[PDB]
Parts: sequence; C-alpha cells; structure tokens
Amino acid sequence: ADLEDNWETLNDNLKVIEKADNAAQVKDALTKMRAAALDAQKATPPKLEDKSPDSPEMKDFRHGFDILVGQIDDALKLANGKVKEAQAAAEQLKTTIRAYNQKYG
Repeated sequence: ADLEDNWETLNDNLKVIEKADNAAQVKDALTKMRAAALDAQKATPPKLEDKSPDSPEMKDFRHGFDILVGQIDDALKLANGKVKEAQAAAEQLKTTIRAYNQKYG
C-alpha cells in the first residue's frame, strides 16, 4: 500500500504546508513530497503495459515525475524561511495534481 499511500502522502503533504505555520514543518512537509515523488516514479497502479505506452522509452513518464521534483525542488528551498511563498506555491502544486491527471488521463 505504498502507492495508494503516496497519493494520500502527496495530498497529506500539501496540507501540512498551508497548516505548517512554520518553515520547519515546510521542509518536513516538502521533504516527504520530493521523497514519495521519487518513489511514485515507478508508479503503475493501472499498469502502463495495458494502455498508451507513448514512445520516449517511457523516459517521458519519469521526466514528469523528475520534472515535478524540479518545481518542488526550488520550493523545498523556500522552505529551508519563505513559508507564505512555499504555502502559496502549495496551491500551485495542487494545480500540478490537475496537470498530473493529464498524465494519468
């Protein structure tokens, strides 16, 4: 249950931010994101061997997870004394979940 959990983790992560109230819980929050994000890389709950395989050696698949670690990477920096900046970005991350559905869609 590390896959169904990561989702709740990426989700339960963004909540600790807006509610972090302190830069300390922000690192800890995004620390768990960029962490499970690198784990969800090999994510395949629906099986990518039974739908659109794309073509980029699937590289384009991990790139979406690695690229994601790129925006979360710069935010992990704001964490880590820029909370409101990190928190506001959290709403940007919430939007990533939407663009991620275009990946999971």
